[PDB]
Amino acid sequence: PHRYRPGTVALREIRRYQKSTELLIRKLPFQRLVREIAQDFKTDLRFQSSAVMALQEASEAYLVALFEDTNLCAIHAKRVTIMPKDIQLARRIRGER
Amino acid sequence: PHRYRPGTVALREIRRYQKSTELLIRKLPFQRLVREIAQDFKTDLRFQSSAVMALQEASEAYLVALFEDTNLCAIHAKRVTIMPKDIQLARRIRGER
Amino acid sequence: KAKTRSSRAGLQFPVGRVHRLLRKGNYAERVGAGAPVYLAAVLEYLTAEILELAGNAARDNKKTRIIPRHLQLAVRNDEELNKLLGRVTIAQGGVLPNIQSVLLP
Amino acid sequence: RAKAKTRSSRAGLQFPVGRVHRLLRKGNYAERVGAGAPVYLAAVLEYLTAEILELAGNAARDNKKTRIIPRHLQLAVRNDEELNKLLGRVTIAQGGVLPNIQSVLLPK
Amino acid sequence: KTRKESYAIYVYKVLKQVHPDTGISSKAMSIMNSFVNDVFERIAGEASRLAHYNKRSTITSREIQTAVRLLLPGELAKHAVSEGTKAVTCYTSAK
Amino acid sequence: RKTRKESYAIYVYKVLKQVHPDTGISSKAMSIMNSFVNDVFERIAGEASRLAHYNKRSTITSREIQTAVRLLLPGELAKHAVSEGTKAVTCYTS
Amino acid sequence: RLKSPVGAEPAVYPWPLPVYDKHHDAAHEIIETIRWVCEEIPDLKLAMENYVLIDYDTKSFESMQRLCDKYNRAIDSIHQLWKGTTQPMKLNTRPSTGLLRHILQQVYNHSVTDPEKLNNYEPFSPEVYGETSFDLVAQMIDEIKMTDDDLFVDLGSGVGQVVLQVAAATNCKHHYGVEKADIPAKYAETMDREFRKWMKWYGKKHAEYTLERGDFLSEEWRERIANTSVIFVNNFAFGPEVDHQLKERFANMKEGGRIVSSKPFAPLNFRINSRNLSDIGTIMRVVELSPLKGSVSWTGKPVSYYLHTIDRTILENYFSSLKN
Amino acid sequence: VLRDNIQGITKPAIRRLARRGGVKRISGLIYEETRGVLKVFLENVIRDAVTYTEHAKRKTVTAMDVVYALKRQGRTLYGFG
Amino acid sequence: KRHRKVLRDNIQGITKPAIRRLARRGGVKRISGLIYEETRGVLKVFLENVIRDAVTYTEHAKRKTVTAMDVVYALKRQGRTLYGFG
Amino acid sequence: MQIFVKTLTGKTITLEVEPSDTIENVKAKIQDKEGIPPDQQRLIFAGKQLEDGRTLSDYNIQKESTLHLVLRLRGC
DNA sequence: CGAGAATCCCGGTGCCGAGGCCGCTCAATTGGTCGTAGACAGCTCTAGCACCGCTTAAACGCACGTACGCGCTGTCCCCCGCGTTTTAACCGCCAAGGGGATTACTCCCTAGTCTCCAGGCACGTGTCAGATATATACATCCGA
DNA sequence: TCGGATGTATATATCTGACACGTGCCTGGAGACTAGGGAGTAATCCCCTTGGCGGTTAAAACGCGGGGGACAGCGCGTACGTGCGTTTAAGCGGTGCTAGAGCTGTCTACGACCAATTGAGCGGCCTCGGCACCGGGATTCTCGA
Ligand SMILES: Nc1ncnc2c1ncn2[C@@H]1O[C@H](CSCC[C@H](N)C(=O)O)[C@@H](O)[C@H]1O
Repeated sequence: PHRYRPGTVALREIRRYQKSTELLIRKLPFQRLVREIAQDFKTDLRFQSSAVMALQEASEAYLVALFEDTNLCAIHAKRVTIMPKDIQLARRIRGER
Repeated sequence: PHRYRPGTVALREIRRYQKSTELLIRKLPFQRLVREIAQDFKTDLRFQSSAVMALQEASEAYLVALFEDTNLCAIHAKRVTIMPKDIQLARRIRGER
Repeated sequence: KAKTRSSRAGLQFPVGRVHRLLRKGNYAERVGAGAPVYLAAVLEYLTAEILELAGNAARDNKKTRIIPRHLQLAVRNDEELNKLLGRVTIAQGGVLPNIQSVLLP
Repeated sequence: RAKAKTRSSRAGLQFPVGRVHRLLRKGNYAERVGAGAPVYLAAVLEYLTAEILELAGNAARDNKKTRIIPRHLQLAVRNDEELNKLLGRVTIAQGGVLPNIQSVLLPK
Repeated sequence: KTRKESYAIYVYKVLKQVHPDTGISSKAMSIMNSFVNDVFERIAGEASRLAHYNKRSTITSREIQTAVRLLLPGELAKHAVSEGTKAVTCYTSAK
Repeated sequence: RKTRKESYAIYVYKVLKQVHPDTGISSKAMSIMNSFVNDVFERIAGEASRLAHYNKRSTITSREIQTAVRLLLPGELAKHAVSEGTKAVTCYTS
Repeated sequence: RLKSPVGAEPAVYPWPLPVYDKHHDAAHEIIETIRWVCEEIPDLKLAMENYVLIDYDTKSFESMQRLCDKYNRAIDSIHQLWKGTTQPMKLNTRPSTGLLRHILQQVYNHSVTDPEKLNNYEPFSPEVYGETSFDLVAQMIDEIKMTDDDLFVDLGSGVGQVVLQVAAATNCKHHYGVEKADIPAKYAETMDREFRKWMKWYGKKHAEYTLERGDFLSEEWRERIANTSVIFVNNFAFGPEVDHQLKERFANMKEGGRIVSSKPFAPLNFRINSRNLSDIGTIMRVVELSPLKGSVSWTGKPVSYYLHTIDRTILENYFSSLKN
Repeated sequence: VLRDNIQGITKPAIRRLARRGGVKRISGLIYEETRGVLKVFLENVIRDAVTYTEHAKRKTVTAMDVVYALKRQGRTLYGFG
Repeated sequence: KRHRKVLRDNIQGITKPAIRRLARRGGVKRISGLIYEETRGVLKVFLENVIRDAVTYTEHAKRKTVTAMDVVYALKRQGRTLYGFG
Repeated sequence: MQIFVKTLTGKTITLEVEPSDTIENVKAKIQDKEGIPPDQQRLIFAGKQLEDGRTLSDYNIQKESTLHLVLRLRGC
């Protein structure tokens, strides 16, 4: 019944995700999401799969930068765990909305 | 020996400074500072006093926006008082440096 | 022969001056027909929105003369123009009168 | 009746003077385009490309690789001091991020 | 003796169209002047980038419309779209 | 048969070989570098255009490119890039 | 009237003393000169504690006559020490550190007599009249053992007080210097002639130098750059035309050219490829020299001059890699 | 027409992005908050990209339109033109 | 009086209550002491960023003078646009 | 006939040379067995740069004249 | 610290993009002209620029004192780690199909030239909205 | 919870000097006509995109101890407020003043523009080799001891 303590299984594969970097997002449900949220702006929008992969890369890096600054928010709050008030804080300071 | 509690003399004149808004920065030592820090980039830089007043307005609003987001940092840290780690946090999240 | 092509489009912002800046601005080879007309119309509508928001603060402060404080409160107290002009700064006005939650004893 | 030289060799360089000059004309940037301007601009791109591929090949040899993949460009950007400040508003696909561990999350 | 072509009288006329019984300080006039040049240059550069991005050489009203729908927040953008639509319609009917 | 689209690929090849003799590039990274150089090109072109607008010219020269380089690049990056342009325009001059 | 210690011509002074400013003008200067005479061989502090006190009224010609006559009696006492069976003085000995700092400040006062028209100069060109303290130059001299062969070049000498510091410091044969802006070149001639008279008045050796009023574009300076190893100019406000031209001048030089710069010609961590064969950082080692480092200069941050030192072993090991 | 696809962004996927960003421990509301933020960001970009594609009078979304919308976002993703 | 027109110490000119004055503008109930030095450093770096740009504008316009237009265009390239001067 | 070059790497290079060989011929040979671009390769022959219009025997370069690899840098 | 749990690396196997080479444009490049754009003399004039009187608000320190920061302590609860059980992910295959690049082929829209012209911008004006002195009610705080 | 006592808007005489309104003029802005070339459309043709079937399966979803962070308060000392002398430098407002910024008259470099001329540069064809991948085995934490 060997089981690691928490934080281990965090930091190992934090290392693997920071090194092995491909998409880390299942692009078929992602692509169905993009097709749905684009369908409401205009019906019958053909894509390029290259364009949807570009969207995946952009959203990936966007949420990762948001996560990093949000992690800085939680560290500055002296909290190991991230709560979504950190996210709202970071989006307020960056001035998205 | 009438003396207010702290927080009063904060919030009154927080109201006055948010309403009565002119420069709130002594423009002659400010102007000597600007002349000094511009002198190192190039000697003998004549100004326009309008330009230096524009610098005062810009730096005023810049530091005030920094202060507001820094205050949000301290509130999110559940701290009433602002420490300069809040400033470093806010400049990191805004991505100045 | 006074013509005033903005009023010939029913407007207030100049057709010839905006067309001059488009020809000077190197924005394309040629300037289209309705392009400075539509441009001046959108400018006039946005400026009307701004001054409509400025006159409200003029009412608020018993002032018959619009000031930078009026402009500041007009821009910041908007929702969408605040989003448009968040990276935009106005001198001489100040900020919103804004007190946070946990500072009031 | 002389033979045609080339302006990049006339500049003693590697980047296309003619293509940059064509894009400056077709870019609608000014009415007219100076002579030394696309030369200078091709040099600026030459220095930037050389500087980024220096660090790209550095990261590639650090991973002992020959075909430079986007990972090494990503690391070349965000590991350099001035380049990241240049390219803070810049996102590069297929690279992921730096090895970035917040030390307070590390255990004892 | 020189010319610094401000847009002050335009602000005068629009202010008398929307709030006729109030004035303006010249400081506020310069603020609005910088505002108008900002909005102009942003929409103009947006349309110029659009003209290069679609391989064409003549920025027209549809291009400015796309530039507005890009650059402004959306509901006010649709308002300004309708305003300029009716205005260009008035330019066509009274050419 | 395809239409001769522009790219920077042979010049990235020349730069890549002249910095490292036996180093390659992935084609994704090739398109990245092409987009990068087009980005930097558009930035410097727009800034020189705004400068010529701000000083009322018609012909952007290498003076304006130098100034926009000095405006846009951070620090020692600019300090070397202007010298690269100096050498290159000097070589092109004669 | 203050003599050289070998009984030579006295440094004659006017009454009133030459007023340059209010903060540390020439009244305090003569007094500190004889405070360095107290820092010399001590046969005068016995009289300097007496009535040359810090308390004295402004424009004390009484303290001036006291100071001059006590110094004349001190030189007469050193002469009564000398004139027996004793040699007077070794000539070629050098001034010490703070002594030479006083000497350079002394040449600055007694030569630079109009900083105002020195401030009133022309627009953007390498005419930027920014100077360097005694101390970074002194530490740089400590960093670079300038021999009788390793001379110094200041193309764009300004007023060349740095060159005088190098001359009075090292064991060099000669030094170079040239200048383009007219008012500081005329005042540099004043600095030259006065400082030579000053080192006469101290009886101590200063090394040779050539300060000029001219340019660097000529092939004469190409040849002289190829001759002389150790080179510095405060190049920070010159523009990359001039600086790259000077790189091209430095290309033809000998190995180990201990060349200091202010703004560097190459990064401190420079690496070679095949592109930079035309460039200049390949054939040199680019290292940072130590600043003041307590430096409320022009810059509130320290100054941090930068040494370049010629080394083509980088490029020859690059040739070994080209074999590889 | 489609549905449920914002929850198609999965709890492991947000977890994988978090473990890339350096997140040690996640809270529960992080998932729905991140989905909402992603949805707002994607609407802002995709509306612009659709505006480009319709302005080209085309029906097919290119990579370049996404590139131009990200250029409006001050982000400017490479790899595509 | 006088010598070379050199300014050497003016960071204190952003004074202790003026920083406090701007913090009360920002709506701060209570301020630590290190905010003073930190804010002086931050403003100094920000002014370096703007003033390099404005000086560069002056050098390209080949003047000796800092106009308001230089400052406005400098802040325009900062991505923090200021109005009221052009 | 065979001459030499004392490099600043100290490589006493074997030079397959003949009096019929030019200066550029030896420069290309140094490019061959050294990898060095011959744009710069001054060789100290009694304090003279050798020029490709002449040959080895035009300078009458004696065999075992151990020259010196000088780099008149013509990236330039 | 020792069994486990990954993990680094070594080496063998194959593979599909890079990449060198092949043909064939058309865009660079030479060589001309031809207008014209900023470049430099050269000039007015105004606007920072010291300076100082001279008052003066305000900063600076300082005894107090107090609200806060935070180390700490239970506590609790909720995410984490790995396990078992689904489930579309994903990879390839077939097949249409419409949509985006192309040629072709006019067409009509704007650049440009010329000419009138009127309205925008110094310029100068009155002039009156508000700034400020002086008194006057009042949301809030000290505290019993 | 409200007496004392505050600096808090409200109100009103008295400047005043910034701000709305003629003005005049001239100088950039509005029509007539060309033309030619960007651009709109007719046609089409290939080609990438969508959609579906099927096979595998990694990967996602519940769940369940458990253990580590969140979090509530405390208390204690600390630093940060505050009125107040003091003290200190700052602003307002006079002076000249001059250095630098804006306008003008060439004008000559000096780059748009067209036309030979062709060769660098791109579409496409093997190819093969760095890398993808897999499999084995040495190497390295680890977490309950
Ligand atoms: N090419 C050149 N030839 C001669 N002098 C030059 C020059 N380029 C610039 N200068 C001069 O170099 C001087 C530098 S000012 C340096 C001051 C002094 N050397 C010091 O630092 O202590 C300027 O006055 C300028 O006139």
